[PDB]
This record gives sequence, C-alpha cells and structure tokens, in this order.
Amino acid sequence: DLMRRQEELRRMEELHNQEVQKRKQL
Amino acid sequence: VEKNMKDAKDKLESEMEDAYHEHQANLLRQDLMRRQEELRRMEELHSQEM
Repeated sequence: DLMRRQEELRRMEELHNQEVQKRKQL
Repeated sequence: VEKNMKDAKDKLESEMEDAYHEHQANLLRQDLMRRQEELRRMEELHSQEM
C-alpha cells in the first residue's frame, strides 16, 4: 500500500504539472 | 495604492490551483514519510525476530 500511495502521489503530481503547463501555454 | 492591490489580488487569484496542489502534495509526502518510518521499524524488528 505504500508503493500504491507513492504511485498515486507521482501520478497526481505529474497530472497537475501537465494541466498547469497546458493552462499557461494558452 | 488601488492599482497595487488590484494587481496583488489578481496575483492571489492566479495561484489558487498551485497553492492547493502544493498543500495536497505536502500532506501526501508527510503521510508517505510516516509510512516509511513505520515500515522501517517493523522491518528491523522482524529481522531481529528472524
């Protein structure tokens, strides 16, 4: 469950970074 | 003064997403640190058991 939590953290961080850079690109 | 705080409030509006994301990431990382500490303690205790 620790590995699952770390994967959740990584994917959430990556998705937020991607969406903020998309929102600032436009 | 009015223009200063117009741009200041506009700044605070912009970082609404980033502040929430940072807060949630900080909470997640603190949780994961405490999980790692518990896992290390259990692992060492079990190792000396074995």
